[PDB]
Amino acid sequence: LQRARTILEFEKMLPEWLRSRFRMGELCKVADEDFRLCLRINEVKWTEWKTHVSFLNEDPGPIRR
Amino acid sequence: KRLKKRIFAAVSEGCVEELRELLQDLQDLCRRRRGLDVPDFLMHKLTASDTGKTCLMKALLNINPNTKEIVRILLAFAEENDILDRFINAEYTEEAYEGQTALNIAIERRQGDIT
Repeated sequence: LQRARTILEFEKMLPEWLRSRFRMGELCKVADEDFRLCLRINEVKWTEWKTHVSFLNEDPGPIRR
Repeated sequence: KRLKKRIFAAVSEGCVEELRELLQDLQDLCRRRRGLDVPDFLMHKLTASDTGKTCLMKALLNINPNTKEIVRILLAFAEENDILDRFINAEYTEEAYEGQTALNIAIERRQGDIT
């Protein structure tokens, strides 16, 4: 918490155009039209094996090419 | 006539009646073009060029409770033109994660039935 109190203070006292992008920007959600709402990436591990129904891409790990 | 876009979207959604019409039309134009490439033309319509994925690799990534029927129809068509050994033993060649054949998807998707 105590280093969380400083990061939101330095980011508030940084009046640039905020070039530092922390996030995947404008990556697609599941819709025919709604391509918005910039995103984040994390990882999962071993248990609870199941067939995977909902997915976004045809199994790459990074961006394709 | 974007026959490749119709057959990819037919096997993705899970409709089996849409496939057999695309399966009939692709056999029909195969009868129209029989000059020197009866095996090579039928492969190039089922398989893309960038990834190298067939219509069977796309069949097994997306799973849906029609997928046992959607393979049995689609293997018998590659058997009908005697191309199933080139078809089933086709390898992903996008050279980033190449080599993943049609069998390698099947064990990973834990479909012990159709394997």
